[PDB]
Amino acid sequence: ALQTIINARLPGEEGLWQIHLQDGKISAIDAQSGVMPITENSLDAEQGLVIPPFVEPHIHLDTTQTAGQPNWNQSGTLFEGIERWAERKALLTHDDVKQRAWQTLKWQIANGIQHVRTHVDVSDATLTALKAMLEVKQEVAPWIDLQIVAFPQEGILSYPNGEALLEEALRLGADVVGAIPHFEFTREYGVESLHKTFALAQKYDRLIDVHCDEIDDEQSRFVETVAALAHHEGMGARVTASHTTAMHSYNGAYTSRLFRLLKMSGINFVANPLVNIHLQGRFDTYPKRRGITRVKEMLESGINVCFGHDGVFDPWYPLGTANMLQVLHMGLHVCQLMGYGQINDGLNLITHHSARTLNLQDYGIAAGNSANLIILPAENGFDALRRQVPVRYSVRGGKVIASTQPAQTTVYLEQPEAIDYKR
Amino acid sequence: ALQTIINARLPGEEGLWQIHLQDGKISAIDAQSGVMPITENSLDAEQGLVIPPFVEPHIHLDTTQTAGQPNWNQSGTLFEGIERWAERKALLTHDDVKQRAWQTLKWQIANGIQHVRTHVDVSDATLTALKAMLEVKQEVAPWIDLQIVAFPQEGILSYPNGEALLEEALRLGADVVGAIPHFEFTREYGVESLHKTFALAQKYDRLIDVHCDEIDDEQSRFVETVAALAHHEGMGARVTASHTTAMHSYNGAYTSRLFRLLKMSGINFVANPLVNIHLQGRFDTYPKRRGITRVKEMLESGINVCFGHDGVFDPWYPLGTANMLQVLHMGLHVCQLMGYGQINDGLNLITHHSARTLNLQDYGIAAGNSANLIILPAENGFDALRRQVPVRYSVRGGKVIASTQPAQTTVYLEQPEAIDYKR
Ligand SMILES: [Fe+3]
Ligand SMILES: [Fe+3]
Ligand SMILES: [Mg+2]
Ligand SMILES: [Mg+2]
Repeated sequence: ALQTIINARLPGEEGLWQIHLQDGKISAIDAQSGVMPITENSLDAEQGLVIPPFVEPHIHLDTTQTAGQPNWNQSGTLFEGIERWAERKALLTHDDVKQRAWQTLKWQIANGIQHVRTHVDVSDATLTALKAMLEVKQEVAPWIDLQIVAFPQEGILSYPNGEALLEEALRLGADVVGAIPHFEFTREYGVESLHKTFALAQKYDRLIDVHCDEIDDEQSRFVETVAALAHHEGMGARVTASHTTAMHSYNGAYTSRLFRLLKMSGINFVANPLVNIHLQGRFDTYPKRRGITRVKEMLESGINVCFGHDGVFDPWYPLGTANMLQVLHMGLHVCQLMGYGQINDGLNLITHHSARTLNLQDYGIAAGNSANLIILPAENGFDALRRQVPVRYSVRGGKVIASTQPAQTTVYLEQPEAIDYKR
Repeated sequence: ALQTIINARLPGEEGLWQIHLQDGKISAIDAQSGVMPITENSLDAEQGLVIPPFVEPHIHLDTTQTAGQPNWNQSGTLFEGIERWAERKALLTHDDVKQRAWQTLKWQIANGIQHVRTHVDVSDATLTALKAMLEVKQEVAPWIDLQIVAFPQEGILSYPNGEALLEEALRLGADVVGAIPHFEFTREYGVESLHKTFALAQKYDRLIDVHCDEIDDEQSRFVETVAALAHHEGMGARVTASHTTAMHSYNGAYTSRLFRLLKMSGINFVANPLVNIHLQGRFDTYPKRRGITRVKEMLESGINVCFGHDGVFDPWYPLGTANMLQVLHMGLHVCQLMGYGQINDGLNLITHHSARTLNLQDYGIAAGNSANLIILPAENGFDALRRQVPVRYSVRGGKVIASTQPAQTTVYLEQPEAIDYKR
């Protein structure tokens, strides 16, 4: 079994490092003064970057892989997506959900993602997708720690037996309580739904992840209730507000007042760049707003924010290969986090910040932690992002669970020349 | 002792007037048909303007005189002001509060101000500034009638034991119950805080003065709850909404609907021109809004509105000499109350309207009232405002408590010439 990871670069650290492994855990981390020779039981990072696993804090594995079945969304609109999904009703079965979820999960494993939080629609009396996902969670456990959010897609108070179904999902094992206040019939139902969500989270000792203010409505401010209730219960770490795209449209004065509460509350924020740029701003003509939450300001204020892919190859987001560096690339551009350091530190948005969002207790390259880490064939975060590098090796429990042999490009000039896109 | 004030001009009245004094009160007011000779026991207004004392309806004596201690606010922003104030923590003691409050109070006495309403931060378990201010109130009583507002700066529901501390402040003697709904974590806490504020005011029979909607947020409408609760309890006269700067950003239709309630409720409004122009509009780039409440429209509608200085020589407002004519000057310009009559009637904003805001029962040049009055070396309100004249004499209880010998300016042309800035 692997005993050491050598010649590793670490974000924010100078030089090369050696990571000693023992019994599936990291036993020690020592600096090197030069390049170490490879040997049996040693995985050579070859001066590449070693980081804890990529994390997917927000994805919908119950709808993934269905784009084009039976028809494609030609307009690319949310409205048509709903219609196209409805046309696939007959195919939505236990086995179908498991098959599609597993397909995307395999892409995630290949992409060095070892932690995934999937929302699952529980506005379904049969709870078909949930029962399927609970089995998938057990099956994929050796490679990915999957969290399931009981997501009341049609509302808690605005859907028949919505609250009862949400609680049933928790009784069946869902890890996180979801909500969607801006989709409830009224602002009052929205606020009330959050009180019910928090009550359930405290009753069952579960995390919370709200689809919060995902709308270009400057009056959608459910985020303040999410943060206030978290602060009141002293449970910020266990709470997440997903999307908050409405924040992109708030006036600056309210946002400034709100930020004090956001920081004090300690709650987490998830932005989903690929989907947000696609679905937001659809009611604008020109100019058209970007519609992503205030990521840059959150980072400047020390508020934990991270990036999710949200949808993969489905009616609402037709693209994706479940690649976090791709999600990061889009987020850095749309959020204008384009300074060298901002780009280089970008990896935090798809690693450490996301681990905090999932309230992970065993994450990071540190002595005592499980030997879960990935190797990127790049010098630093900037380089990894610029070249959209694959994951050379993914290690879990001290064992390699995925590897990618990089593409080899050659140009035939007066003589053949290898091209690696580095200067 | 003084028996008469002669050769006095009165706002809105033609000619000269004689004000007879007896036992510290105004015994009678008679018109003169010409200039009266001076004599023993007569204070000659010298055809200057005589008015009841200037009033300071909104100031923070607990933070006054601290600008630059230990460091100056270089950016001039609210944010830096908070940081600079926090750096002076070690100096905030009982004696320190009394010393600074007294320094500004002396400037106010010199400026003909005999009525002052100071807010005092009660979001402090030790209530240090409040205990100090209660002593100052007793000490300054011979010269100024000081009202103390128990101001829960950090919120009532959003601060630990906020409500208990607010009530404790009232039990200790605070004259007015304060609140700050737009600073509470949520809109719901904001509305609830007002119900609690009104309940306390009725329980202890105290006045109310809310820091209301002091934010450039078109959705901050706590003023409608303040007015509605006042109307419901039939206590408009005892209620004041300070700032309401958000009203500067409301759409006209809502404002028109709101105004009906504001008038019916009978509540008072305080605008703080010097601070509002400085702190509002800070989240705008260009164009930049003025951010003062709808003073002109309130006056046109018969809604009582007046001006306060708010801050004097502190981290949030670095300037000031506690001069009400200076506050008025700024307000007339920013509110565009620049017509001759609007400027001339401006004195009402710093005298009678402010007296109503403080619910004063002994104010005005009228027989039976205490002999509290000031003399301005000017022909009328317009002249006093244009030339920013000092208070020649301040009389309280029929005794002179302050006097200013005017500056003397001379230009040396072919011959020396006295300049008084009059045409
Ligand atoms: Fe989602
Ligand atoms: Fe104030
Ligand atoms: Mg979605
Ligand atoms: Mg203030």
